[PDB]
Amino acid sequence: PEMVRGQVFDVGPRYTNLSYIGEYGMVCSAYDNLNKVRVAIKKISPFEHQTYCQRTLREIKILLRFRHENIIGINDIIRAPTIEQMKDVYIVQDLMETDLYKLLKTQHLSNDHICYFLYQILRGLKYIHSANVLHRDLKPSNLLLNTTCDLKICDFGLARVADPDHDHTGFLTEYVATRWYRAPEIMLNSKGYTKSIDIWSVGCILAEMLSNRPIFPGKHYLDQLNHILGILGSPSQEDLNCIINLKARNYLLSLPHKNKVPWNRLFPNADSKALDLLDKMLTFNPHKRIEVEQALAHPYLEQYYDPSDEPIAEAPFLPKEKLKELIFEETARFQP
Ligand SMILES: N=[N+]=NC[C@H]1O[C@@H](n2c(SCC(=O)O)nc3c(N)ncnc32)[C@H](O)[C@@H]1O
Repeated sequence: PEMVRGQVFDVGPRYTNLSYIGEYGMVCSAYDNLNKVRVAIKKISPFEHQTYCQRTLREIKILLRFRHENIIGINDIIRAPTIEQMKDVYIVQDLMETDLYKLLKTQHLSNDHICYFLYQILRGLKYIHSANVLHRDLKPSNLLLNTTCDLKICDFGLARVADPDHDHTGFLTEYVATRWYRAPEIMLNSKGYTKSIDIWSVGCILAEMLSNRPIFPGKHYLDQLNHILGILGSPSQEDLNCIINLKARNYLLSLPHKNKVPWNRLFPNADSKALDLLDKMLTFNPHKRIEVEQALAHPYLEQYYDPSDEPIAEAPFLPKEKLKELIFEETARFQP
């Protein structure tokens, strides 16, 4: 068995000549002796913590059912032949050169690249929502790119089925997804069970593609909202009246009036069409926030918009021991 930086990689014999990439998991590249190409392989060791088992089952179940050019596929899954012997799971994927988080650390994107990246994000997200699934953790590091700038959404560990009938909750309720990309209703009255929470994160991603800096880099839970309101300004009477929870409404009413900051003042080099779509994704009221199919038809994406080339899903959509059993069952098709 080949090893890489301490831990081992029981991926032989089909996958050889491993190389570290990054890091209860770990990712390396490997040579696929069957297909004669180098691939990506991530090792997952989740079975002692149930929250890890949850993320693993969600990711595997969803990605095995999804097939889309802008969503990372699972080509293979390696694991022990029995439940007792299964400690680790290996997910094999197409090899990508980088991700958008790493690329934004050092590279200035041209408007052509920004436009092409955004189109691909929304084309993939269109498929996800057509399956009645919410990603719930979209961010630059979950967008993979290869050497010809093909983009694929990855990491579905927090994804769930949309449930807008049960989205309402109290003020300041606990949340899991990545802070800088959370919509304002998360901190006020929403469990994040509707499609609008993904669109907000994509808006945050567009803004970050425009300046190589996160637009709302909150340092803690409620600080996230202060950042969002410092740029969007105070919510209108109509948006406030849609918030019936008294604690959340009275918090917003307790704030001093704040003016909206113009997008063209924040991003003076940006294309005006990109800023118009930005505004519609980063809308405060989630019922007014643009949807993914509307975003694809925005003039900014006119060079690429082709609804017959933007396919949708055919088939839309517990303790540690059952989850490990279900992961074993879900991966049996690649045995062996
Ligand atoms: N895990 N982790 N972090 C370590 C590193 O993995 C990198 N990476 C992932 S990570 C997918 C996921 O997050 O599920 N997939 C791939 C892939 N197909 N090809 C190349 N690189 C990948 C990601 O760029 C980060 O640098």
